Amino acid sequence: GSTLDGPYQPTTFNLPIDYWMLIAPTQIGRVAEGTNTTDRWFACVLVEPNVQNTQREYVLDGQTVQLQVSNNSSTLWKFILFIKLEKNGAYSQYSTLSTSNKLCAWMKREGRVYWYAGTTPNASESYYLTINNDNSNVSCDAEFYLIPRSQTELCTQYINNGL
Ligand SMILES: CC(=O)N[C@H]1[C@@H](O[C@H]2[C@@H](O)[C@@H](CO)O[C@H](O)[C@@H]2O[C@@H]2O[C@@H](C)[C@@H](O)[C@@H](O)[C@@H]2O)O[C@H](CO)[C@H](O)[C@@H]1O
Repeated sequence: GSTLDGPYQPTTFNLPIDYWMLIAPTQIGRVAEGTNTTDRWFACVLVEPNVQNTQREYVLDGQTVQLQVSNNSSTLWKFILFIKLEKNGAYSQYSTLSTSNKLCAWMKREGRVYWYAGTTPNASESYYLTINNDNSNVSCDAEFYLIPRSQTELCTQYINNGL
């Protein structure tokens, strides 16, 4: 089988730059979040297949918020990437990953957070947000793995085909 660095237990830590954090939730709902503490608070949530347009509650940056979500796929899971731009602001939707594999991944590099988006088996690191803070903490509700940038091809393989 594939050999990855992990699984690590859910935690909050200063994710080092140039590593994919491949997150592997077992449950729907909040999966992970992070912030530069100044102008980006980002979060991903997992939605099961066959979910009509609805409002669900998530606890993001410690606060209970209602967010509009949907997943019209009969078979694919969906990660949704939400971001708020100021401490007291509301989250907007920026990207999604529709997947048969239930894995998502992000990396801190070049002052950005890169994120795998699209639909498996053709998801790719096509989305990013700007954080300009290499010491931005991430918190995770799921087990996760770390993959060096030199193995981006493997991260892409895992996102799209599973471990
Ligand atoms: C939420 C956030 O932090 N956005 C950054 C980010 O914005 C980029 C980025 O999301 C890429 C990902 O593929 O898509 C765009 O390029 C986006 O830029 C924004 O949209 C485009 C079309 C332009 O109008 C651009 O001016 C705009 O910023 O990176 C940029 C810098 O490259 C900003 O830092 C955003 O705030």
